[PDB]
Amino acid sequence: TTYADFIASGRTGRRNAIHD
Amino acid sequence: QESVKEFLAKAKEDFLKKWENPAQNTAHLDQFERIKTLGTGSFGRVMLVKHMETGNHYAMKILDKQKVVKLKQIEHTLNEKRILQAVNFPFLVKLEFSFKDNSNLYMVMEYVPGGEMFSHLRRIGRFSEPHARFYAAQIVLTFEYLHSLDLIYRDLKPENLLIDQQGYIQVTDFGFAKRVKGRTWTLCGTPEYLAPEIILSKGYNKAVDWWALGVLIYEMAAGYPPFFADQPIQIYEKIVSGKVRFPSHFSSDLKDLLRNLLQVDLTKRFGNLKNGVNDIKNHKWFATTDWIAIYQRKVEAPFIPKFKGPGDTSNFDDYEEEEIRVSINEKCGKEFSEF
Ligand SMILES: CC1(C)CCN(c2ccc(O)c(C(=O)c3ccc(C(=O)N[C@@H]4CCCNC[C@H]4NC(=O)c4ccncc4)cc3)c2)CC1
Repeated sequence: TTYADFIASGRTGRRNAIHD
Repeated sequence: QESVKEFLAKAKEDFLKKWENPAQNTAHLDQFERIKTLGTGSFGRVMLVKHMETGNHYAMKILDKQKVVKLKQIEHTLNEKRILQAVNFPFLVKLEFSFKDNSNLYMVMEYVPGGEMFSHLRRIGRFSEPHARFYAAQIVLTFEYLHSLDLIYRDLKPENLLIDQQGYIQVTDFGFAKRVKGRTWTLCGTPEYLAPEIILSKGYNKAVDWWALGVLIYEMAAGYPPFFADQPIQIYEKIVSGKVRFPSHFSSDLKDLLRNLLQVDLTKRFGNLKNGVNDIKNHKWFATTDWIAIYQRKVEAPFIPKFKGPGDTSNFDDYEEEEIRVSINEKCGKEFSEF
């Protein structure tokens, strides 16, 4: 399921901003 | 509708006066008891503090000047405080004081005790459409306000939306918002929330905030964002592909809104057309939304956080504490003169 895919992604925690 | 125009003109007058003559040095570290870390960032942390003269609690951001200079972020951090001290809107966190010492920059703002939306969303899994809509409406009005001042936020996500005592949102962390009339070019934002024109190294405008609203609404209603993968590079591929799938439980109205917010062609994206924000406000998914009542905070909130009196931090998670160190030598004085 898409939910299962989300958990598998490792990106369920707080996400940081990015830059160059 | 002329009433909106009048309100925005006065709001711009108020903002510009503060923007052009920013307040400086309105408190000192020794006036606050530091209690608990509520969150962290690249150069420091936000702590619950108590103003000792009054007993009032606030949230204080502390930034290490030398760390800011190391990562080459003088301009963004100066701008963050300049914006915070200038804006005034029901869903933007309110700055109370700011100051600096030999080591650090400090911003003392309203303490928003309900915790981060991130917390509540991950705990419940997903929000009902009415619950998501309640929060989305607040962000629509906030972007109408910010965009009228030529401010692109660039970092919408549940992590930055705090829930207050009444269950309404307060937006935080203006750490790379930019005041520009037209376009800008920097790669900035959080991977899952980046519009395709950012990723593709094109010029972009305030329409990136409307793309990000599409991402937020999707995440609130589904419990996971429209584009995710193990690594940012793979997320970016999904975003630029223009392909979004919706859960079976999404309403037809919600799907139609999202297709127009998550529109890859920025010249066709809702919020960026001739009628601007009104294409969103008048969309069928918002038909039950009383926009004036949301602004006035007169709509009953779907979720009212537990609060046990002043200084209660039970809705926040736990972070490793560090005592604030203040050097006997001034660090980076010239660089931060304006703060
Ligand atoms: C990607 C970059 C190149 C450019 C942007 N950078 C940047 C810019 C400005 C900054 O102030 C910083 C920071 O160091 C910084 C330092 C501390 C925090 C911070 O702790 N923020 C918390 C936690 C993060 C998620 N947002 C919620 C926020 N909490 C609150 O603001 C809050 C306010 C009132 N009541 C309760 C909480 C956020 C950012 C970092 C970092 C690097």
